Amino acid sequence: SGFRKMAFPSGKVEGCMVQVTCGTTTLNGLWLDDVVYCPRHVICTSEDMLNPNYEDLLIRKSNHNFLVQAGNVQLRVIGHSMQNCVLKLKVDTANPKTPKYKFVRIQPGQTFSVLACYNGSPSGVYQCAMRPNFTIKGSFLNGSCGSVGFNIDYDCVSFCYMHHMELPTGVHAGTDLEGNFYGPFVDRQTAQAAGTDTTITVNVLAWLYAAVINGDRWFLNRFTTTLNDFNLVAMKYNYEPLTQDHVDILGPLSAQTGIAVLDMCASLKELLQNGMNGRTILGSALLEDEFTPFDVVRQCSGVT
Amino acid sequence: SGFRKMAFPSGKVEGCMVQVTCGTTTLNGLWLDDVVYCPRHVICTSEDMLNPNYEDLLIRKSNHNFLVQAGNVQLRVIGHSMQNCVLKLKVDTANPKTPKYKFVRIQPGQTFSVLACYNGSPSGVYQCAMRPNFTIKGSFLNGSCGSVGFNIDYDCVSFCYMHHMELPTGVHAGTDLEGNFYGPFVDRQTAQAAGTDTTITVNVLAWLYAAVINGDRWFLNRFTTTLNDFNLVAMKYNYEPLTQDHVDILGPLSAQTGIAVLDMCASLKELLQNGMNGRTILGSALLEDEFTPFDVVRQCSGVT
Ligand SMILES: CN(Cc1ccc(Cl)c(Cl)c1)c1ccc(S(N)(=O)=O)cn1
Ligand SMILES: CN(Cc1ccc(Cl)c(Cl)c1)c1ccc(S(N)(=O)=O)cn1
Repeated sequence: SGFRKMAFPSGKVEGCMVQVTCGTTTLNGLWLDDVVYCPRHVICTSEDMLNPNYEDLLIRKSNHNFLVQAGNVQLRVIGHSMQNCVLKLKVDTANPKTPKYKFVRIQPGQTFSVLACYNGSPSGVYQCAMRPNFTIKGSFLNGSCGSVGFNIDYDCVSFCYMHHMELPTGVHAGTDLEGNFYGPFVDRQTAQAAGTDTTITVNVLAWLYAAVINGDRWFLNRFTTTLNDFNLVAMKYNYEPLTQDHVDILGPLSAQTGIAVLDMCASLKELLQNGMNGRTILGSALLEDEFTPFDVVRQCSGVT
Repeated sequence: SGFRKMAFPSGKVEGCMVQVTCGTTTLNGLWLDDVVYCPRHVICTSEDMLNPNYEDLLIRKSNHNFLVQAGNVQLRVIGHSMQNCVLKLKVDTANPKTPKYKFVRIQPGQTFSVLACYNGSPSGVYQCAMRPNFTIKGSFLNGSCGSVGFNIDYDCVSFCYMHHMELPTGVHAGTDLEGNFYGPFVDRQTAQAAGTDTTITVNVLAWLYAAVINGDRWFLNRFTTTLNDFNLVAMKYNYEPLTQDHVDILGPLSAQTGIAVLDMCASLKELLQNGMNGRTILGSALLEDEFTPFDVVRQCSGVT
């Protein structure tokens, strides 16, 4: 028992992290097979980042201008291409540590692990969620660009995020591994305000189920509600609307705890309306929304 | 910027995790060089765990009774010995993935990463603290015993914890890699109540410094205090007494933010007395105590 914000074991991804330098910009790349994926802004200088013309900047760059270092061994770059906001550097050596992998684009409210890296070297691993406004709340210093987000299903790493920037507001934006930004963000040093950071209702409900399953029961009440009634309260509190699809996804946890999803919604409704009154749930004084229903089942069932 | 509860990258430790089976008990072992370390309770059956005589139980066990599996390959056990509460299984093969490593016994308030494992296979990684009552608040299901806690300094893994049990109260107890329990706990299914789970003051202060450094400034006040005055309030709130050693340890963060340690203590004092008033610090509604001053500097400086 006990419930922790758990990341995937990072080893399979550690074995893919390299350093990419172009001129005076160093950041991280992802080495899978004979391709290194990195943010295209690696080609950008100081004055370039205000309104960079990536096509024009890239013309001035040859394969030999991209310095790719794996540990303390240099990889030979035999090709480069820009796909959306990422560069693909073809190297002459397949990464011998390439895991089974996929590139997935995740939906807002889905969670993933980040392996924060500097100079192609891992600093730490943490779990976060794609926010409903398509930001993530990360831990990224200068040099962390090209750090990746991922999920693992047994031995298959699904890469879903590559870090590109911290926005003016101290929140983070990046791309899938096809180089498409999540949300409306662009790889340019400009005004980029995020939308409302709404709470991922279905995740809160999952986490309340985790709380029940690990003994924190105090917030269970005598009430029920309907989706429509609950959603009136969700709206008021900047919670994502709950859909029948979310109810279906919570079916497993509903079954286990024998608590109907709508009864848990009524518990969440009272918590929203009444607050915690100085009490805690799974060591938190706020309602946690970076566990998916799948995460709660995975952690409660001990999948490896 | 941004501040996350970050674990060490787990790869170096993933490469050390094996499965140990004795009779009908399966749990995890740590394979370093030609030794596998695992909880001694691996030899215990259903009725054994109420008051096991480990010396007597171990007499009935031979090397061939300890089944050690690394991935899906069996290791040959050429010796076994009990050291305190761990078994050391000598195998005929050095772990080719053995990292540089040390065994350290940590002090309460020190943090470490856990790699939660089942059947010698990694499920997830998370950061926790040795509590002042020598428990940890983990995420451990049946089969997770022998999962380890560790810190990394560059390429050296310092192993500090091996999981042995969840106590009646839903909190966790284990040993250093010499097999000595943290705190008064024993590897026996008996009444084992934990002491007061006090808050790690020096860690809270570190985390308030992290908050300032990443822009959450609202709790900074016009006041100062003394260690003695602060400690009167700490006592009242089940916070660990703050010592001059803790002040010295916070010197780096004091310097950076230009906020004196005693001024930050006065901020913490008001937060204790007044509460958060529904506000948050680094996305938390309670004062976080599982970051050490060293952790805050490491994360804020991007050590790999
Ligand atoms: C935190 N960070 C790096 C940084 C900033 C200031 C200093 Cl003093 C240092 Cl050492 C490093 C950035 C960099 C660009 C942007 S942006 N896209 O809004 O211009 C935001 N954040
Ligand atoms: C949570 N856990 C395993 C468990 C418990 C009950 C069930 Cl239903 C299942 Cl599936 C698994 C244990 C096991 C022993 C103890 S102790 N040392 O206090 O007796 C505490 N917790």
